[PDB]
Amino acid sequence: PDSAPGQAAVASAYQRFEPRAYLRNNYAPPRGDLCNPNGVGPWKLRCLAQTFATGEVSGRTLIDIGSGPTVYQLLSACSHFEDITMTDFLEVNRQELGRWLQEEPGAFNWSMYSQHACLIEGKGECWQDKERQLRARVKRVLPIDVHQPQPLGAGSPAPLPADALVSAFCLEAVSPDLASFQRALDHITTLLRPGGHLLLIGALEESWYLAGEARLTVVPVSEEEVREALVRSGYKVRDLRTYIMPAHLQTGVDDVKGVFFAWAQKVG
Amino acid sequence: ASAYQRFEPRAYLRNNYAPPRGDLCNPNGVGPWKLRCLAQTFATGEVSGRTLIDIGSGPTVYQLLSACSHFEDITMTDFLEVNRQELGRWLQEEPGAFNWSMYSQHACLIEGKGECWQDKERQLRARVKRVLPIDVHQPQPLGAGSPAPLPADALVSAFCLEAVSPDLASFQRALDHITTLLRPGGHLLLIGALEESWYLAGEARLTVVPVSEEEVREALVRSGYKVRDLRTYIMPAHLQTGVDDVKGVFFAWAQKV
Ligand SMILES: Nc1ncnc2c1ncn2[C@@H]1O[C@H](CSCC[C@H](N)C(=O)O)[C@@H](O)[C@H]1O
Ligand SMILES: Nc1ncnc2c1ncn2[C@@H]1O[C@H](CSCC[C@H](N)C(=O)O)[C@@H](O)[C@H]1O
Ligand SMILES: Clc1ncnc2[nH]cnc12
Ligand SMILES: Clc1ncnc2[nH]cnc12
Repeated sequence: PDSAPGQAAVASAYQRFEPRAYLRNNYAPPRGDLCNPNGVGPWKLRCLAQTFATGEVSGRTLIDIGSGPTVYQLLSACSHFEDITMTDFLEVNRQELGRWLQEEPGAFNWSMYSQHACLIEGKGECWQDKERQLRARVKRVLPIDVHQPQPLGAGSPAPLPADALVSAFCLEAVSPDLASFQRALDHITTLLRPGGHLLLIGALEESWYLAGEARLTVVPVSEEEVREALVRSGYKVRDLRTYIMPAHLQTGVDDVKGVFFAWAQKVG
Repeated sequence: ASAYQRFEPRAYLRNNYAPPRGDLCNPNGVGPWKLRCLAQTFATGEVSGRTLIDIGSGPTVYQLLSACSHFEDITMTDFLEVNRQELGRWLQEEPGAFNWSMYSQHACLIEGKGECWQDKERQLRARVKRVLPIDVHQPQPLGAGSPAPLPADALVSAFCLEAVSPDLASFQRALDHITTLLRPGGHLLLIGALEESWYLAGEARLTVVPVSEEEVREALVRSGYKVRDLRTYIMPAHLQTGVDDVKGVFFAWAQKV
């Protein structure tokens, strides 16, 4: 059917997206509380760390899809890829990453996440080295639209196809419905080499979330709907985990019921 | 002992616990080595009990980071009032407190239990019951009727004895004095400078008795200890900074018999 209308609503809504409110909502306490191991923050970092610790996810290049203003999702990844591409639809997010990349004071402070990543990776790495290395390995920050058949545009700067994809809380957060979600997943898959890996983190059964003035509409998906899409896009699912959001972390910034983590390998 | 009246805690903290000696990122540095010695020792599970006294804490807390989860009642001590105030500022989260968070983070890193550094600090602050005056040159270092529970199940002392003693014999007596605070069977974790004769703390120029690993060992034996472990870190050139003339650092794990 028609994708333009729904997508247009999505683009319109996001023009009001406030990175600082989003950061506050999802990455400052209580959700940003890395001290409780039962919290969502540690669960996120744990999924990534353990996945990369298998040694099975490696290569030269990685593309992070819909990075927004966050970098936690690359902390464990950055030791396994020489070349990392970050991306976002919104200029204000790309600028936010720009501040962190220049190590400015005004930048969001990710050091708790960096340290925690060092803690659970168990190699006694200090967090300053971790951060220095991610900053070195991020080779570009690009505009992206996952609804386009070529999400990075034509003749993009990105090394293609990539050995690996990371995407956290993007697809479900920018797709009006499941069909759109599936197509988004189809589009980003054209960027991954056959046999490459996709690490997909996202919200389960979420219909809305706030980022300042902007209230955004999210397609609520289930674990089984996420599995089907991955199969439908040509992936073998290696791992699919579910975190049930505790009530004390359900804060009125959204209606998220849980979080999913998928490690999928593109068939070919 | 009057020289210690000019001892500036911030200058000392700058000299030993800020970069380069303060950089914890390089595993071959003295900071990580010290934390490593403490952690490994406690990780054995052979150093346990209810009460612990830290001897000559100065204005530093790193020496108890790994210890605090093994002892519910902790006593910190120093000869100088200014050092006791500097400790108070960190314990009470006051303004101007020295930031020990790098060390707390590194202890959590080394200990490998998944603990966030804030929990670590929280526990340490909670278990430190009291900060007391002390003088190891006195037969009763803590004085007559101290608030400290005695005898302690364990002692810790870092860079104190050799730094307050003019010579080996004074060093030996100082050790005899603090040994009286320790329950028989108790454990002593002693960390200290090797072959050092002076160091600076702002306007203060302190004298140090230069001691060897073999001298340290013999002293512990003379005081009634069985040396369970004794290691040396040789101070690399890049950490020899004009603040002192230290050659190495010794770590000793001893058990009172
Ligand atoms: N059409 C589109 N194509 C690709 N990314 C988009 C998009 N529309 C919005 N986005 C980005 O999708 C993100 C959802 S928030 C996720 C932020 C980050 N990945 C983290 O894990 O929190 C926002 O940064 C938003 O700007
Ligand atoms: N006569 C005495 N008896 C017990 N402690 C003394 C003393 N004279 C000086 N001290 C304290 O011995 C300490 C030596 S340096 C501080 C060592 C600190 N524990 C750390 O590990 O870096 C100083 O705090 C000093 O004030
Ligand atoms: Cl933990 C969580 N829940 C809902 N939305 C999110 N976006 C990023 N993290 C999120
Ligand atoms: Cl590493 C080191 N060297 C000399 N004196 C010291 N006091 C505390 N740490 C010290």
